[PDB]
Amino acid sequence: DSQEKPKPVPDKENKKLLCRKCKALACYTADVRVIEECHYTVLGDAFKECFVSRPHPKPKQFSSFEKRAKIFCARQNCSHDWGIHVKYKTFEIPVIKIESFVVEDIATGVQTLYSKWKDFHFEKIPFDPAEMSK
Repeated sequence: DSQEKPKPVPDKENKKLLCRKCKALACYTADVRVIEECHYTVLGDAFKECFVSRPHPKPKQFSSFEKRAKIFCARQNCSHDWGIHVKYKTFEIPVIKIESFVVEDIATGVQTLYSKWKDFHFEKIPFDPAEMSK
């Protein structure tokens, strides 16, 4: 039903991201903001709706941060986990890896999937709480 249409853009110098899973939009670099290059998170319900979070009777795990819930893709695939739900002194947001999704430019369409975070192509940006709420 004429669904093959172009998508809008957030701001200048913006790139789109896909999920290596089924190579489907995951988020946008324009929304992908790192907390002082410590963790990778996105803003907007766009990424909060693209994914999902489940409770489950689980205690906790010993690692950098503390996860009190799991997170998965909202897509049809249920056996496709991206990361988990963690909390930071700053705010409660999920933290994923760099080798979790690909980066497809909207001005090129070239999608790529890194391995290490050291292979970052972004910069440190402060997590605006204004984006969190309405």
